[PDB]
Amino acid sequence: GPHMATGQDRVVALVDMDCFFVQVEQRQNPHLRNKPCAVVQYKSWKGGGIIAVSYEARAFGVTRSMWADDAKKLCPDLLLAQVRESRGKANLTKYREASVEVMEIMSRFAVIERASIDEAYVDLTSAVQERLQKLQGQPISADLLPSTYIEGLPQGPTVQKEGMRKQGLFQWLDSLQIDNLTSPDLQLTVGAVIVEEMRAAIERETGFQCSAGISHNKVLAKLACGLNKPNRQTLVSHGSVPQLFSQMPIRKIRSLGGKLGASVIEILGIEYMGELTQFTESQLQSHFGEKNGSWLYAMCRGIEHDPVKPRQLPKTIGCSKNFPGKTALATREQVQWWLLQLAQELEERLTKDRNDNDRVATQLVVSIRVQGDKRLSSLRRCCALTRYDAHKMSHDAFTVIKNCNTSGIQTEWSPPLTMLFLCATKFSAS
DNA sequence: ATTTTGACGCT
DNA sequence: AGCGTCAAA
Ligand SMILES: [Ca+2]
Ligand SMILES: [Mg+2]
Ligand SMILES: [Mg+2]
Repeated sequence: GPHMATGQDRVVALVDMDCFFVQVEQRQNPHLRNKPCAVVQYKSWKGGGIIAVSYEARAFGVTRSMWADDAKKLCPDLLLAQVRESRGKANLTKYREASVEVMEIMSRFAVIERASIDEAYVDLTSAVQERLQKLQGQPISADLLPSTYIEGLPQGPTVQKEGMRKQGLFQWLDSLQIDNLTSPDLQLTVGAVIVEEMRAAIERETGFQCSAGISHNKVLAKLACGLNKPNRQTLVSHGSVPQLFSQMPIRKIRSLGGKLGASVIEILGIEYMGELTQFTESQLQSHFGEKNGSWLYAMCRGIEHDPVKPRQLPKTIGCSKNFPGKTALATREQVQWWLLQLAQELEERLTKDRNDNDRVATQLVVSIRVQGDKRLSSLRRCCALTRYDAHKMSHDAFTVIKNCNTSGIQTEWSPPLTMLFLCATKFSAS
């Protein structure tokens, strides 16, 4: 009752660029705008592997992970943009730089946590308090929320999408108590106003469109973000949680899309997030561990406390290349040449990072996969990273992995290598 | 033969 | 330290 926390203490947004790599290429090449198009890596094997897909192409059934040749079977007029190749490998520099454009715009509004190349969490609690102070009890106009959906509305006693959006928004604003500066629903509504402003700023200053979720924590903000894409934002209030979760597959909640979610479904014999409410905290801890159990018990009630971390920059800088099937590296020379290619890209990115961000990586992580291993990585070794020098880094990586070569022949490498990975970690201020 | 990434938990 | 999990374009 009066002491039961409700996880309504924060306003958190998650902003996620729509079909990000596609928008980067469409900004660059106007011929691709408003077309079924996709971004692809490589080209020789089955036309290349698709990594990003415009919504026009998605209407034909084109998806990520599809080979371009097969996507062309579904969408004959599909246009393609190729990822840059440098030093024999795909190079994602263009997308990292576009990401920096968006992250720097978002950081003007609030502290952000970079969650991936194209998405960031925003802690809007403080910004909401100031905006509420400026508003001075003034009602919030639907005009301030031109692209916002209120999850769960309209409800109760138009057949077009925008009509429904406005109906729900009208119901929500009609119900709001604007005189209580401490109302969680009001705080979320002001948050959504700020996110409308953030998203307009991103589109104005970059050309890129995005979607966003606004809620009281990161998990609900992420889930909300996905409910109305593209180019829209969704507010998930605390009160919307019971109905939303009553038919929400467990796997749709962030961190439950893999084995743990599968085990929750299998062990408990449930399908939807809301069904978790029927278990005690101790029961959930008994099956999934103390930490997971406490997290699940609160999350199924819409409560999560993971903070928006103040971190705009990635914590590691890595380069990697797979060598599938017959291309697996089977000679020492091959392994050293590709280690050099990776190390040269890594050096270029590390030097840029050091100049821009006043930091230096101090550890080099070397990871390989050997042909015949189910795991993504077969082996991981670290060494000191003391100089931004590609030849030294590639030599050091070879030194830490050379004993993995079973082969009795000095010139040959066995078992052949199907993956190489170099990652600079453990940054210190400089 | 999705590939190339990036964060964080466990022991 | 090294491995595993979950997630992104
Ligand atoms: Ca996205
Ligand atoms: Mg996606
Ligand atoms: Mg994303």
